[PDB]
Formats: sequence, C-alpha cells, structure tokens
Amino acid sequence: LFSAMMVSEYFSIKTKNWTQKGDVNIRHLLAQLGITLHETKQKFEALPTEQRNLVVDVLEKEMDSSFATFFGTLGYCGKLSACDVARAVTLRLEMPKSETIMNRFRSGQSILRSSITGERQDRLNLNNTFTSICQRTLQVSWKTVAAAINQSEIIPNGPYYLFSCSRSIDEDMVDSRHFLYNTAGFMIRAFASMKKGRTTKPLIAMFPLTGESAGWLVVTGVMPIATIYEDSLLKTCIGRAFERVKKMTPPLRIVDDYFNSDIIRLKSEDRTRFIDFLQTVFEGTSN
Amino acid sequence: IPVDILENIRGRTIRDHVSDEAVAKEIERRFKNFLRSFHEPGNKQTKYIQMIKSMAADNRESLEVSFTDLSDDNGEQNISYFLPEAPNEMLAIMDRAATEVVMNMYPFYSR
Repeated sequence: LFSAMMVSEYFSIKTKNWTQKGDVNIRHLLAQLGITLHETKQKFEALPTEQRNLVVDVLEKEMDSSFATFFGTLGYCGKLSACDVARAVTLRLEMPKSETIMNRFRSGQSILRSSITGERQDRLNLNNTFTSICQRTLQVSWKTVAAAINQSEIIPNGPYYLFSCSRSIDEDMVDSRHFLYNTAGFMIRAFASMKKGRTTKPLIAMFPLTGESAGWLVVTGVMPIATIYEDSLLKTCIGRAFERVKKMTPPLRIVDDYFNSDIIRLKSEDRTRFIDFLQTVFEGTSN
Repeated sequence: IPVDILENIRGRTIRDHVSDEAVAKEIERRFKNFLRSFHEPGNKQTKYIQMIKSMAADNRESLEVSFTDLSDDNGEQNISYFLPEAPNEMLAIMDRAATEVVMNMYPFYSR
C-alpha cells in the first residue's frame, strides 16, 4: 500500500513528495489517518480480512471519490478487478514497439483470456504481468514528472507552456497513448500546484527518440486546467491546432499517421519553426 | 487552596512512602498535567505534545524527558526531588502516565 500510494497523482500532489519533505509528510498523514507503517509496508494479501476492510474504508473516505467497478470470481481462486485487467491488457497491446503488430495483438488476446480461468499457468502469467510492467510504467511516469519539476523544464512560451527533455527515460514507453496521456495530465497539475496563476494556459510536451528513429520527436498536449465543460463530454482542440499547424507554408516535416490527432511526430530540425507556427495558431485564435 | 500532599514528604526516606497508594495517584495525576501543559520559556508550544506527535509519526515507543524541565519552576520539583531516590518505583508510575496520555491522542497505538 505504501508503494501504491507513493506513485499516485492524488497523494503525490497532497504530500509534494518530489520535494525533500515528502517522507515526513506521508508519515504524518498515515499517523493522522490511523494506519501503521508495518500494515502499509507488508504485502496487501498478508493482512487479515477485517483489518483489510478497515484500512480500505479509511482510505476510501480520505480520497472521497464516487468510483465503483466490477469484480469477477471463479471457484476458490483469487478475486480480480476489471480495472487491473484493463491495465494489463493495455500494456501488453501497446509495448514494445520493436515487436510486430500481430504479435502484440495476440499477446493482448492471451492476457484477456487468462482472466476467466482458474488454471495455474494462466494465473501465473497474469501475476507476472501485474508485478513487472504495470509497476514499472507508473514508476517511470512519476520519475518524468519529478525530474520536470525539480529541474524546471517547463517554461512559458507566450500563450502556452512548453516542456522538453534532454533524454527520455524509456523509449519503448514514449510511443504509447496510455503513457503519454497519463504523464502529461499528471505533469500539468503538478506544475500548477506549486504557484498561483498557472491554470489558464495549455501545456505542450516533446520527447526525443534515438536509434532507428534518431532525429525525431513525439509531440502531444493537454487543455488548460481552468476550462469549463458544458456537459460531461470533455472536448479538446489541441489536435486541431496541430492539424492547422501542418497546413502552413513552407511545409514542415510532420508525420500525422495516427488515428489520434493530438499525437504527432516531428523532425528535430523543424522544432523552432514549429514553435513559432504553433504560437501563431494560438495567437490567431486569441485574436 | 487544597493541601499539597507531596510537599510534606520532602524529608523522608522516599522509598518507604511512594508505595503509599494516595501518593502514587497524586504523582500520576501531576505528571500527566506536566506532559500536557509545559511551556518552554520564550516559546508558545507544548513541547512534549509535539514530541509525542513526532514519535507517533515514526511508530516509536519511548519518550525522552529533560530533568531540567522537570526541575524548573513550571515543572514538578517534588517529582524531580523524589526521582533519584526511588527510581524503580518512580519510573513505573511515569510509564503508566505516559501510556495513558498517548492512548487518548492516538487510539490506534494499541495495535
């Protein structure tokens, strides 16, 4: 439970654990809530059932959210959660990009079929999937956000904020929609929590690639925090902004093959002209 | 002003008389009051309540008390007098009082 808490968005923003005071803050928070350190630091399966129910009630009341989901049970085997199976299937589908597309499809199919059987080998495959890449993805995303805040990578660039790396921590993860969307959405709220007045602009993020895609960047973006939605639909326009940047003359070396419009590939040389063109688009919509 | 039971003991051999039940209850009340209310001079903070909070944050089970704070005018000079003369009897009472102070601020500490 301790390791599960320390990579989440909510407890990281509440305790500010990218700073030096984070360990002291989370220890004081656990003391206030009434949970022992040994309970948080042993494996969650090891606790007795009543103790588990008490701890889950306390943390549910602390997080204060209306989330509910489906659970599947089969015989005397362990109970599973649809949200956890969804994460495992997604990370077997989308990574690594050096494997072929049909092999990734078949891997996701096998992981999805493993959840509806009690067989020992299938459940062992599922637990290995949980305890390697699902943990590693969360840890890499948290490290990206922490390095960004601590070394001040995010700068204002007119009507938007810009983020750029020296190096990406793991390039197999950079091309995943799950990784990109989760990391950028975490990063903008973490940056805006440090100081007032940061809620009214979008964030643009760039990651570099090496090896067989040396000289290329992956580019995406997130709407401002202060935006109001008229209903529950969560409309965005940054993919439209990138698309209208592509129409300008003289042309830029942009690859726009994905089904999602707010992820593109850009040549490294055209970064300066891309920044100026995107500023022209956002300013022309500000006019 | 009610009678101070403890101040009349100052000349005795204190080992023989801190086993008296009316004395032990009085010492146990006053040490809890000392833990709850002592102020360092020039400071506005309850020092030992802050120390219990930082102890509970680390899940430790022993608390350090300064003899200077016990023997100052805002402490309890009768307890500071009695303590080097009968430590085996006195430390048990202070352990009991400290346990009762901690268990009210943090009910989970029995686990």
